[PDB]
Amino acid sequence: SKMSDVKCTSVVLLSVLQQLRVESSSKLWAQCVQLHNDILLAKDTTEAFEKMVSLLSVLLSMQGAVDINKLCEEMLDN
Amino acid sequence: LPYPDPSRILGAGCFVDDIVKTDGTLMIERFVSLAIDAYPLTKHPNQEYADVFHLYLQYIRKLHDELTGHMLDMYSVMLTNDNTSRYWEPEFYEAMYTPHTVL
Amino acid sequence: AVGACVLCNSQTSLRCGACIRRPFLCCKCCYDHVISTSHKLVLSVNPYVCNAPGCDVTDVTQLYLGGMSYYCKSHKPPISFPLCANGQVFGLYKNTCVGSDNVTDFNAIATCDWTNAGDYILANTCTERLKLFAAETLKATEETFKLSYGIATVREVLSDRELHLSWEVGKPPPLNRNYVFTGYRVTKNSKVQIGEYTFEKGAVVYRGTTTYKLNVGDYFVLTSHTVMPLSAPTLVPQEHYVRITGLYPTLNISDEFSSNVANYQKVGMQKYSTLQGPPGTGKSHFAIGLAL
Amino acid sequence: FSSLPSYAAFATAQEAYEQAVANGDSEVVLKKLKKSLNVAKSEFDRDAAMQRKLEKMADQAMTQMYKQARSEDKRAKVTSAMQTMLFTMLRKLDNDALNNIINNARDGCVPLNIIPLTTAAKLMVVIPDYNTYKNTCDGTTFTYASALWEIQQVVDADSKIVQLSEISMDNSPNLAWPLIVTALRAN
Amino acid sequence: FSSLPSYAAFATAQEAYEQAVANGDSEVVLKKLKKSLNVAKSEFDRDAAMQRKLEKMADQAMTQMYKQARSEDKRAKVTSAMQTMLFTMLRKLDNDALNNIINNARDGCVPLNIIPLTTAAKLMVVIPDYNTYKNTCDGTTFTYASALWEIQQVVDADSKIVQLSEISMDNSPNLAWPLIVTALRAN
RNA sequence: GCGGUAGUAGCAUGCUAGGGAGCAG
RNA sequence: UGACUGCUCCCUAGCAUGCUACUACCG
Ligand SMILES: [Zn+2]
Ligand SMILES: [Zn+2]
Ligand SMILES: [Zn+2]
Repeated sequence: SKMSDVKCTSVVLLSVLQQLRVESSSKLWAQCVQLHNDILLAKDTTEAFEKMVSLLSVLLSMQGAVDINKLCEEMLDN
Repeated sequence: LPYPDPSRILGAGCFVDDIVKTDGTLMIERFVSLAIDAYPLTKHPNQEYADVFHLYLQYIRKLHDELTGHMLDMYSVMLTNDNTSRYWEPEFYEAMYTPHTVL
Repeated sequence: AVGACVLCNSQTSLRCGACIRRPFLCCKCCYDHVISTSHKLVLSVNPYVCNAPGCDVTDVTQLYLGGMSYYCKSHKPPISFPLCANGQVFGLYKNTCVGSDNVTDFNAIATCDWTNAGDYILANTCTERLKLFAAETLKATEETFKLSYGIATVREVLSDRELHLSWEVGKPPPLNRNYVFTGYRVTKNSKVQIGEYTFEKGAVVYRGTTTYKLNVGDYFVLTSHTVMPLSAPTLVPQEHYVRITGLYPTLNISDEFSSNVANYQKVGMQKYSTLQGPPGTGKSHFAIGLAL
Repeated sequence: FSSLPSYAAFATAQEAYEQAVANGDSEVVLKKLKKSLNVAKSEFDRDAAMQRKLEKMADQAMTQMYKQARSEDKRAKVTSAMQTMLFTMLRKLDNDALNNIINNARDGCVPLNIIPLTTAAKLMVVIPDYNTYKNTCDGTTFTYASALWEIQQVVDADSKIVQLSEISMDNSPNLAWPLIVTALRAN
Repeated sequence: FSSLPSYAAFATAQEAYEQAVANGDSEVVLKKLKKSLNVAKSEFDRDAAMQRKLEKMADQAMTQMYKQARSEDKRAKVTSAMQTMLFTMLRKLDNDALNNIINNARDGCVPLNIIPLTTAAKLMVVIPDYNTYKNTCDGTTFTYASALWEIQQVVDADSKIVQLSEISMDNSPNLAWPLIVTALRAN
């Protein structure tokens, strides 16, 4: 339902973050792997929507890499 | 009859290793070898377990209508559905749990 | 690898193998380009070659497709059909094919040295995309022939302003240094930064554009990238715009020019324009005008 | 079927042996004609089975080809696709914290670290313009990721410690607006 | 089939029978018209069913012999790669400090675990945290395995050069911690 | 009238090899 | 970077057997 839609968006969020060569900083890849392994083992949709803000904020703090504007005006959340 | 854990057969079609099953038409043999393992769930008293087998038989047909319908709208090819219907019928899989071995 | 035969506007997946750019040809260009012009090679999602230990018969001539691969005549596992048959070449899109009435495009341009007058004049009577491909083949022929030239090197460091250079022996060597030579250096086995050098005079006098540090054995040779495909025409049809609506004109107007408001209104009600301007014909100060 | 070169033998002989019983003849003539029908019938039920196998064989090689060509465009476009997948999936969740840090980081308010979940939880974002500051924070209170933080220090481009009283659609045009606001979580 | 030694009989028997059809043929010559291309045709088919078997046999040694060649060429490329190794890992034995323990040995046999421990020039220490660092590798020199080693480099997990002043008690939270110290032997 | 012999085409079984994929400890 | 075993489904190539029609000689 809602706990299975968060558990599949955190598999696509650590693949976008693994294709951007975030594996080359082993002080931040060690936190992203702990916020993704912890969401998958969660048993409440109120304590897995707050590790999805920490994990998503890693992608929005990486500047140029992902064009957020283009990707949001691409028939998606406006 | 032996039957698996439903979360193991369901979770084996959702999570894979790219080009594998991130496009089901390029490998429909993965889902015929996963519906053989899910067959004896049809006899379970729980009706939420017996649905895992009918969900796999309905997806193999979806992946076959697409394949034989994706090679007709981009390449004027017409595939014949003869000897393909056996994989969404519950008699190809029932024969794997009955004596008098074959093949 | 599903490109487009823009010799027909047909969407195909083949390409001429022993050809200049290896472009996309349909089942009706790659049918007649091979028989007359000796391009006995086609490239697909998998090359049309024999598939049996040692074979050296690679000619999509009478090759037969069987057993999930392309076999040959000489040794015959024939039990199949030839690749070229019934005015077509085998491949995807074997049904949705259009054809071309100008057969001798490759037959005329894929064999010549891309310098004859006839090729150019028939090019200037083609369409926009075929001529775009012709210009990409001119860049591609220049770059292909760019790796058939000589190489410079220095094996002995001498005092400044007096060096020696040998290029090559017994091969057909003039070059108006237009684009200058920046190769990269070598010391023992790896690459070493050298910079860019200019050879104009020339024991042999050497000038210096900038200070550098010569090493023993430094080579010089140019590597040029390949022009990528583009997706836009060159010219555009003539279509006058509705009005000058959608612009922000300014209250102030120049007065040293007596042909400024007229041309401003003209560009306001005109879409595309070309002229024949010599140096100093508006390129100097009119850009600032339209800017302000 | 038709159009096969060996088809004008199963037509003449088929028509002949046929009509032959109305007019009729000796048994010899009948046997002779049947021993021409079968002699030029095998030639048809052999050239229309080899074709029957080539016509289906052809439609298989030209299907592995369709697979080796879609599976090389499915792999060369991975990057462009998983970013579209993720944002198609992020809209459907319709969360409130997730739909705030996304809208905020589209106008400019991106963070500079990970969003911490603790109670001290220092944060650093970059407000680019006055309107984004006015909407987000008023006073010493800051709203972000559906949570409330308390501003502890404001810093302009180099090290210019802005006091909260001198950022007001006024003194504001006179600074380097990409600020670096530091805050701590609340409770 | 143009060189099979049974084409002459078949060709002649065809000509005799087939070509002589228009000419009036009695019921006695018809046997020659019939039982002359027959038998000859049977033999020809026999001469063609053996040729087809000889061809295939032949084209099963001109494929199994490319594979015996391929493998020997390969056997000579690995036989020359292990050789180029066992002669490059040998020019690296400081044969003054190694012939000094094979000599003090009773018979010349020594444990292998004491060869890098007593006859090596470089030491690599991998350190998890800061507490372990000050009890193992403090300062520019340290003693280990009854010797004295002097630090030469301190890279980290990312493989970026660290200096021996970034390693504090409180700067430690700011380093990729599996730290790799490379030291050289003294005296 | 029938049987045997040698080729040819067509349909299933078993076995031997190669290739891709699924599960289990 | 990708271990050792066992089972099993699908596709292609080759070998032998099993009921038929076609050939042709032979009875
Ligand atoms: Zn060509
Ligand atoms: Zn074409
Ligand atoms: Zn071959």
